[PDB]
Amino acid sequence: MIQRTPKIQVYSRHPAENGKSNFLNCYVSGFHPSDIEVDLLKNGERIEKVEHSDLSFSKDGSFYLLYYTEFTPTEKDEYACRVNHVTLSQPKIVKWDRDM
Repeated sequence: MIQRTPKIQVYSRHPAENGKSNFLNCYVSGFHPSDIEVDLLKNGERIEKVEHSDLSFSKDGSFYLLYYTEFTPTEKDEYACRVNHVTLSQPKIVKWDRDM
């Protein structure tokens, strides 16, 4: 058996073909086993509508998840990515740096 805790990166992107749209991204990478729970949060609350959830694996069996959806941030609102995995004794909350 092997277990590997995920790396978590939270950031925003605009698609080059539709610059006016902004996306909140949580990239959860290099994890094993594949069982996982991933949520985007707005002001501490789970975002129910996340339109894109792209999973893949590498040659050694590690998993990669890109979880993202369109959003319109404002200064007042805080966003985060919350991950639960067997390697974590408590849920991991990674806050979105509004400059990222």
